[PDB]
Amino acid sequence: VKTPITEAIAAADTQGRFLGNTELQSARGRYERAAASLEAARGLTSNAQRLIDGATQAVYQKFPYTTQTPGPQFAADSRGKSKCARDVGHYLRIITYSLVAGGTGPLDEYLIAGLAEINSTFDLSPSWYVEALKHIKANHGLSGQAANEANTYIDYAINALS
Amino acid sequence: VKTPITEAIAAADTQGRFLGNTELQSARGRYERAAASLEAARGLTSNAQRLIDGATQAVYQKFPYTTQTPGPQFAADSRGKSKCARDVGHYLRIITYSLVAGGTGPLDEYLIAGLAEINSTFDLSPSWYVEALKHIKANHGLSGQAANEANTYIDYAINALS
Amino acid sequence: VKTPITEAIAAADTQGRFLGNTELQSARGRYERAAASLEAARGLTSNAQRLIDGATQAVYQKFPYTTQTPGPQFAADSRGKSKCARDVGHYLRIITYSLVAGGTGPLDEYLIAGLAEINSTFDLSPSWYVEALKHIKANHGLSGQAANEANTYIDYAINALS
Amino acid sequence: VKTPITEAIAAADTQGRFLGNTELQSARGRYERAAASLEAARGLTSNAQRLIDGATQAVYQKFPYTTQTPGPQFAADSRGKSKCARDVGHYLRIITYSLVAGGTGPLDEYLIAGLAEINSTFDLSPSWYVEALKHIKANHGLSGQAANEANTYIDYAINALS
Amino acid sequence: IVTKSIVNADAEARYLSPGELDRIKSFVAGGQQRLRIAQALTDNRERLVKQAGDQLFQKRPDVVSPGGNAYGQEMTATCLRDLDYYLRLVTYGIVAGDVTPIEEIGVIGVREMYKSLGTPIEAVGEGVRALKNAASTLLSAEDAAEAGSYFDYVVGALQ
Amino acid sequence: TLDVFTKVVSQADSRGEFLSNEQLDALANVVKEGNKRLDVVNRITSNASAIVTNAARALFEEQPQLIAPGGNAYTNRRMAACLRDMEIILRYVTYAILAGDASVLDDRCLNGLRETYQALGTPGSSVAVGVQKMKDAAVGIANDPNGITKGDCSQLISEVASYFDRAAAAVG
Amino acid sequence: MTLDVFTKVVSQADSRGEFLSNEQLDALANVVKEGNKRLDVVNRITSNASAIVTNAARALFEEQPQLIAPGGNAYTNRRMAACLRDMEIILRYVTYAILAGDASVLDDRCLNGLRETYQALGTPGSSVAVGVQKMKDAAVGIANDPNGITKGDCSQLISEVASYFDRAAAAVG
Amino acid sequence: MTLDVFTKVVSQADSRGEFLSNEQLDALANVVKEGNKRLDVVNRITSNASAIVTNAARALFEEQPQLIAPGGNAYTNRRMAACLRDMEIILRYVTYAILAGDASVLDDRCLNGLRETYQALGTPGSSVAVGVQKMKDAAVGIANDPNGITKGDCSQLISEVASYFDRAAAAVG
Amino acid sequence: ALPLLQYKPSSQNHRVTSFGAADQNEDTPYIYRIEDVSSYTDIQNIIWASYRQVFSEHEILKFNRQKTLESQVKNGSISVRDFIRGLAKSEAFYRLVVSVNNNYRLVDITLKRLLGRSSYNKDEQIAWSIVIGTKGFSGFVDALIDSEEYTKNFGENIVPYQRKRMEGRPHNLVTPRYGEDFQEKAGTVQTDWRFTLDKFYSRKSQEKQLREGDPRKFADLAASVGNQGNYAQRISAFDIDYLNAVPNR
Ligand SMILES: *[C@H](C)[C@H]1/C(=C/c2[nH]c(/C=C3N=C(/C=C4\NC(=O)C(CC)=C4C)C(C)=C\3CCC(=O)O)c(CCC(=O)O)c2C)NC(=O)[C@@H]1C
Ligand SMILES: *[C@H](C)[C@H]1/C(=C/c2[nH]c(/C=C3N=C(/C=C4\NC(=O)C(CC)=C4C)C(C)=C\3CCC(=O)O)c(CCC(=O)O)c2C)NC(=O)[C@@H]1C
Ligand SMILES: CCC1=C(C)/C(=C/C2=NC(=C\c3[nH]c(/C=C4\NC(=O)[C@H](C)[C@H]4CC)c(C)c3CCC(=O)O)/C(CCC(=O)O)=C2C)NC1=O
Ligand SMILES: CCC1=C(C)/C(=C/C2=NC(=C\c3[nH]c(/C=C4\NC(=O)[C@H](C)[C@H]4CC)c(C)c3CCC(=O)O)/C(CCC(=O)O)=C2C)NC1=O
Ligand SMILES: CCC1=C(C)/C(=C/C2=NC(=C\c3[nH]c(/C=C4\NC(=O)[C@H](C)[C@H]4CC)c(C)c3CCC(=O)O)/C(CCC(=O)O)=C2C)NC1=O
Ligand SMILES: CCC1=C(C)/C(=C/C2=NC(=C\c3[nH]c(/C=C4\NC(=O)[C@H](C)[C@H]4CC)c(C)c3CCC(=O)O)/C(CCC(=O)O)=C2C)NC1=O
Ligand SMILES: CCC1=C(C)/C(=C/C2=NC(=C\c3[nH]c(/C=C4\NC(=O)[C@H](C)[C@H]4CC)c(C)c3CCC(=O)O)/C(CCC(=O)O)=C2C)NC1=O
Ligand SMILES: CCC1=C(C)/C(=C/C2=NC(=C\c3[nH]c(/C=C4\NC(=O)[C@H](C)[C@H]4CC)c(C)c3CCC(=O)O)/C(CCC(=O)O)=C2C)NC1=O
Ligand SMILES: CCC1=C(C)/C(=C/C2=NC(=C\c3[nH]c(/C=C4\NC(=O)[C@H](C)[C@H]4CC)c(C)c3CCC(=O)O)/C(CCC(=O)O)=C2C)NC1=O
Ligand SMILES: CCC1=C(C)/C(=C/C2=NC(=C\c3[nH]c(/C=C4\NC(=O)[C@H](C)[C@H]4CC)c(C)c3CCC(=O)O)/C(CCC(=O)O)=C2C)NC1=O
Repeated sequence: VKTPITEAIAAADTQGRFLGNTELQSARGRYERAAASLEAARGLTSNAQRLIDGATQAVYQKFPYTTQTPGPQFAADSRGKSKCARDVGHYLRIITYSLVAGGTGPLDEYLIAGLAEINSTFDLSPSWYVEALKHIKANHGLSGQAANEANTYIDYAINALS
Repeated sequence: VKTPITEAIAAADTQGRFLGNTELQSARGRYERAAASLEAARGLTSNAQRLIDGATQAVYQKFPYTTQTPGPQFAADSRGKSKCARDVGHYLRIITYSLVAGGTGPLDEYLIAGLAEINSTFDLSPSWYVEALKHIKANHGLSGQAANEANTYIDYAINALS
Repeated sequence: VKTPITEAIAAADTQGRFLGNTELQSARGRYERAAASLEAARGLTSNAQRLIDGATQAVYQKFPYTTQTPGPQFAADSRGKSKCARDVGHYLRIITYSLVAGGTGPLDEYLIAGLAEINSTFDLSPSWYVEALKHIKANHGLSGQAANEANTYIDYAINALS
Repeated sequence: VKTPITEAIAAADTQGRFLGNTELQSARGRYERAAASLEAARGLTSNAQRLIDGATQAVYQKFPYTTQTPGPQFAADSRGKSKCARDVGHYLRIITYSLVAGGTGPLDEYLIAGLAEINSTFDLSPSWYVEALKHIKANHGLSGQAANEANTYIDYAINALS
Repeated sequence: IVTKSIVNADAEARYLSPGELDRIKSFVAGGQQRLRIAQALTDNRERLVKQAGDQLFQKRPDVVSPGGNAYGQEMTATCLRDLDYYLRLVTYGIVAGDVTPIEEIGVIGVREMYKSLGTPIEAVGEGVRALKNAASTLLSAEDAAEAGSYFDYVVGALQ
Repeated sequence: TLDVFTKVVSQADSRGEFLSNEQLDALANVVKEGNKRLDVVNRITSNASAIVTNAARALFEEQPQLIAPGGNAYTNRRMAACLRDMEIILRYVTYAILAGDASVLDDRCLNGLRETYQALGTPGSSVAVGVQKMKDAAVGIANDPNGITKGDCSQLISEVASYFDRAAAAVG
Repeated sequence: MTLDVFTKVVSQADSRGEFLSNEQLDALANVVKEGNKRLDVVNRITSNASAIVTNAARALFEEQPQLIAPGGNAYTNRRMAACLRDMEIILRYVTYAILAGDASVLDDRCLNGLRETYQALGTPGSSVAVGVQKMKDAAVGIANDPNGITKGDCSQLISEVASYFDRAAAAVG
Repeated sequence: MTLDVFTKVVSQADSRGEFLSNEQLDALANVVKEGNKRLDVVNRITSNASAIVTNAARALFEEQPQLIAPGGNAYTNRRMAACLRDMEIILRYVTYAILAGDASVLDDRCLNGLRETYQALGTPGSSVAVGVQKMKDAAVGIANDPNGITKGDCSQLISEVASYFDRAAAAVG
Repeated sequence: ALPLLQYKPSSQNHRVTSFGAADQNEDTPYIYRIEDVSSYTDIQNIIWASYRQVFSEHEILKFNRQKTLESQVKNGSISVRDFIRGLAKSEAFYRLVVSVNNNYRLVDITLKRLLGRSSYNKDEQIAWSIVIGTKGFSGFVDALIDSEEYTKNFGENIVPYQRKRMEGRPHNLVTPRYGEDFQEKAGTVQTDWRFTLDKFYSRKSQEKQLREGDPRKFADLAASVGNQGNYAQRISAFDIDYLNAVPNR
């Protein structure tokens, strides 16, 4: 699965050669940034419960019909709202997973793989989840270069949504 | 040709996706490494003429028969010694080329590609060139982390020789 | 493109043989079906203008927020409502096209090919168009076996939507 | 094996999609004619014993040397004439098989597959069997559209013979 | 020939004449042979241009003289490019049947242009005449009459 | 690929006799009962996408660890994997009702499916709890009294459900 | 591409973006009656499909006899069998054209790149269209048959059939 | 072929066969120094990659409105998804060019045979480069804009970021 | 031995995704798969359509068919990817294509038949033409079927076919088994009189028809010589300063 340490391996393995200095250099790059990436993981893990209920009530604001229309898919009764905090709470897990891995791999393999297939069948509009993630990237309270770090992977999930 | 910036491209191009944060990390690594690699290029370029004639007379020491045996291949007369400083002087060029590129690419494409084909036909024993490169890696006078930097690519040419 | 007369050809062409009685039988079936299918084409062409504005105001009922939210995709101002009757009016064209062709070919090539790509980019939820097509299949006023005929292709566009 | 119901399946299976109305239409066509094809099966089954000995003595007329020349390949003695009514009696079986199947499949799989290999080895000239089948298509006594239907498959075996 | 017939019947108040419809029918009937001539001239672009330019420099050495305009490799390359342009316009005119593509792309204001460029007109014209002779030698005989008569329009209109 | 028309040929070829008259009276009922079969298939394929998710509202709600972290339907391509081939059951069951014989069903869903389902690690028995939930919705749609002239489709209803039971037996 | 009479009157009607007019549906209604006659007619071509090809090969080679004589491109035995396979592929796609009712499936297979290979190989291209005309002389002789078919005017249909051979001869010669 | 700023100053230096000069290494030292900015520019483009394409498609089709109207080559739905499946491939390789720092990886994929297919298919070639310019107007607006970032002149990167779009528009038009 | 030179790939149809399965037309080929057996008609169709790609339909014949490899395919002992190697590395295919065509055109004809794509540029045909020469033809056919573009797109058990020819001529039809430069050697354009008429007025015959002498015979030699002369000197004649230009002694 996609990781800068893995991407050095799978490039050098398909050539059948050893680890050159060019694969070695890629590994070194992760460390400079991995020191600031683990700063972004603790910023999201400590503020996790504020961010989930901060998000799942922000999507109810912009889409008020989602709490009103009676459908299995919509979040009309409590069972949808129970599956609301599950789904949005699944996003902050994988975002924090792809932070400490350094690559988009866990985001690529757990979340966005086959997302167009599932949202068409269950009629979950992807405009809902992109509205929650814009709330997360503006309200995580992170600063410095770590604020850039979470901001890529959130925005990477945004582009894969649309 | 093989470069950590190129290796980020050819990995992301065969997948048909954009540049993720994982492709970017390899490029990021090069700048910190590349600051100490260009230190190693000036250390070899300034001491270039001392190192070539330091090497081509060191190989004559360990192999004294190479100046005595009369053959087109051997360096008996002046024409071999003229082609001596050409060949060993070609090595310090490509070593300095692979220093500033950061990868083994120019070393992989100019020097060692098809080297087993050429040394069998012209009967040039590869034990000669590995004896010159051991003289270079011990007598370049480089220090610090830059001394590690030239020491990989010299030793990478050694393993491809044997 | 997909047609029972075409499907007899492309089956017999890839085998490199003539038209057997098996290839021929499919064509024979179309004429009996095609006599009742052209009944369904005149039933939709004559009631075309009632059915479009019957549909594009039925989708505004179940989704009242689509006329209220200001967005390029949303039909808030008159521009969206101008593109409302264009899009829903495009559906009754291709449904009437696939009626007289006998196959799903024109429906497969003009309408549903790459529909998951376009609805993700422009954020057009496919739950909108399936609500208009349920209004069409219940309000075309068609009867008999011709009422079955339009009801397949409408429902075939429904399943390709979700 | 080749059948208009099968040909609808194998076309839709290689695309990986469901049964559209274009595969459905082909099935109906087979069923409708199939009412006149089973008329042709009873016309050949009831007149079966008249048609076999009507045929195997018609081929002896046009080829009188086949009962005279001494060779296993030829029908000189009674053992060839015993294998005469076997072989021509095998033809009316497969013709009646391909009648009720609606396709040329049982004719394609039981009779004509590899017929050029067998007639070259045993030196059975295919001009013999085509002379028997012309006697069958003119003396079955069938009338109407069933007369047309019975003939196609007889004439399809004729073209595969030559 | 359709544009010219339409604008000629446009100047009058009436429709297209039966004579003009016969002209359009005969032009359609000869159009496939004209496409064959265009095929040959397209595929012989290089050697026709080079032979015509070198025939020009054999006839007129004033342009490649050091007082002349086409002195030097770059200037003579632009000379051959001008001959290439005119051969391209000749192929357009052979295909269309009109000379309005030749005219409104390369004839209508060429005298004032080559006056301001310092280039002599007559040497351009002699080069297009060399193109006419070369393409006449390449093609079939009355086919070469067809090609060389459009070349003849270009030659007479340049001077 | 076999049929009702072609399988009564294929055993009749193996015995090498002409087709009997009571086999042709059997096939005459197949042509007579043929129109009903087409109608049943049409309603299944038009409600084909509506069946699969409505089976997926119960295939995952009844065994809820499957979706939950750890189960084999957990991540998103894994979830789209059991909708990619929940419909392939319907893609070949509808081929079986069209052909009228399950010999085209047993080469694709029944042949090597029980081998991959222990090679991958997926629960094989957790498929056939929901293919039964498809059959409960397939014969409900098929038996509808609306928009179709009344006729007896009992043979189709019971041996339509026999194709789902064959589809559940070779997975479980 | 594969087009029809049914699908081509859709495809231009899509390009103008209007509903199908009533006189186009009266045109297609004429076609349904015609189709039954065509199936009976097209079955006669395929049942006499192998009998046409050799009977055309009794004249395709007898009229230009150097072709099978030593030196011609139909001389050796795989070269002779090469021609027969191709000769029937004309009949394989002309019968597809009469079935579809429009020559748009004919022009992708026999008319598209056939005139390019026939100067790349070295075969006489004009010596094909002398015998495809000899196929048409035998094809419309069989289709226009008074035996075993209830008399119905098939002249309107026949004209379409004859032309497909003329399109099959024009793009080779 | 895939080249760089680091590898192209090797490749011409190999063709002349000399050691790398000190002012070439001072040139590359500025490339490493200006290197950090390059990574940032790519990051903002790829994070707003999907937002650029539709916002260019809100003007590529609104300015030439026959293209999606019946008859145009962006009319039907697969066709429409065809000029979003490769509107982004322009962005897929322009971002590869800014990463490598040299347009030699751009000219093998978007500039090599693209002008040949665009007259073989029938698509308007000039109607692409009206909207690739509309991508460049949105790409340098995002890359240039600074939010919560240290401010440094990005003119060298931006002027020659826009040079890659102008090369991407020249070989299509 | 030596790695492949890098060649530029031109933009063609098949480098593109073409999303979806339920959306493509009828005219995409039937993707015959040995895993789908169910009958012998599917078994015979898989063999016959695998001959279709390799021998372009007309040749399959009787003699060309290797009956033992088809004997094996029914058994399932050898994969279809192994089965195309038996047809391609067969001397019934060597006499038909490989001897007859050139190393530069063989790269073009075997990519359309085994990989189902035409070569991008001439540089791709130039690149593999070396791999033919040192490894042999079967060494190169081995390198095509081992290649990762084959296994990703077709796989181990799927007969080849033209990928994504939405608007293109079929590859067995647009390309013969030998081109025009070889046409005199395998074909019979020498003995057919229809072509010698075309040849009679051909520009190449006029170079042959001329007697010994004329410089038009050496006109092809004059284009290959090159070496054009320098122009006259820019410097004006008048300054020359001819009176002081002469050197004494
Ligand atoms: C027949 C009257 C003349 C003739 C035929 C002939 N052709 C070939 C070789 C080829 N024929 C084709 C033709 C087609 N390919 C297509 O895809 C289609 C449409 C579906 C057609 C009609 C092609 C591609 C070839 C090239 C090789 C191939 O078979 O795959 C031969 C063999 C010639 C040779 O092997 O050199 C012959 C004999 N030639 C004649 O002599 C007759 C005048
Ligand atoms: C250029 C068009 C715009 C711009 C850029 C800009 N960047 C910086 C500073 C930094 N940029 C980065 C980026 C990265 N470092 C990494 O390791 C990676 C992963 C490969 C990235 C993406 C960083 C880390 C720095 C400096 C260190 C830090 O931020 O922690 C500056 C100012 C600082 C500098 O010169 O480096 C600027 C100006 N700013 C604009 O306004 C332009 C539009
Ligand atoms: C680990 C990463 C991960 C996530 C996030 C995930 C989400 C996910 N949510 C689903 C359904 C759902 N998702 C929601 C959530 C919502 N719908 C609404 O109305 C609200 C707007 C919104 C929440 C804010 C609801 C209510 C369902 C049930 C819909 C149905 O049953 O049709 C489904 C399909 C059925 C299921 O198994 O429950 C998946 C796969 N799956 C994953 O593997
Ligand atoms: C750009 C990278 C590059 C290198 C380095 C290179 C070397 C190279 N050295 C060669 C020969 C030679 N190489 C040498 C060098 C030596 N022999 C000795 O006796 C000494 C021990 C030793 C020098 C220290 C000599 C003397 C010859 C000539 C031998 C002959 O002619 O047989 C040859 C074969 C003939 C030739 O063209 O001159 C090659 C290809 N070629 C390349 O392209
Ligand atoms: C021939 C078959 C065919 C159809 C049907 C089709 C639809 C289609 N509708 C579109 C946009 C649109 N579609 C709509 C329609 C709607 N949005 C709403 O708010 C309403 C709920 C709904 C109508 C009931 C609107 C308003 C736009 C413009 C949205 C935008 O510009 O972002 C677009 C993207 C931009 C375009 O070219 O105009 C396509 C491709 N394209 C096709 O080729
Ligand atoms: C189910 C379809 C089917 C058919 C029809 C069939 C025919 C068939 N007929 C054969 C021989 C034969 N076929 C004939 C028939 C004839 N020879 C004559 O002289 C007459 C002209 C003509 C009959 C009208 C004879 C006499 C033999 C025996 C020849 C021998 O033993 O050499 C053989 C080879 C030996 C054998 O097993 O008996 C086969 C395979 N096999 C099949 O599987
Ligand atoms: C399609 C219609 C068309 C024509 C005819 C045309 C001519 C043309 N000739 C030019 C120059 C030139 N043209 C010539 C021409 C000649 N040398 C001679 O003595 C001969 C008489 C003549 C060769 C026919 C020369 C020598 C120059 C270079 C003059 C300069 O650079 O100042 C230039 C300026 C440089 C350039 O853009 O190439 C133009 C535009 N352009 C057009 O678009
Ligand atoms: C709810 C239980 C039930 C079913 C299932 C049912 C079906 C049904 N379909 C019928 C007819 C039919 N059904 C079809 C259907 C089709 N033909 C085709 O070729 C198309 C592909 C396909 C539509 C897509 C046709 C063509 C008929 C002809 C008779 C009629 O118009 O009803 C009839 C007429 C009476 C009869 O057959 O005895 C019945 C009974 N009736 C019932 O009571
Ligand atoms: C696909 C399998 C199939 C075939 C082959 C088929 C043919 C077919 N041709 C028919 C009629 C006919 N077919 C012809 C054809 C002709 N008469 C002439 O004298 C002309 C020379 C020739 C046309 C060139 C005619 C005249 C009729 C009269 C009845 C009608 O108009 O359909 C009919 C009417 C119903 C019947 O005969 O029972 C059938 C069945 N039907 C099928 O289901
Ligand atoms: C990596 C380099 C590369 C490119 C660019 C490429 C393009 C490419 N564009 C295609 C089609 C197409 N391309 C378009 C594009 C457009 N329509 C418009 O109105 C716009 C002006 C324009 C896009 C901005 C359309 C509509 C089609 C489908 C045309 C048809 O099917 O008739 C096709 C045929 C179908 C397919 O996508 O496989 C290819 C191969 N292939 C390549 O390998």
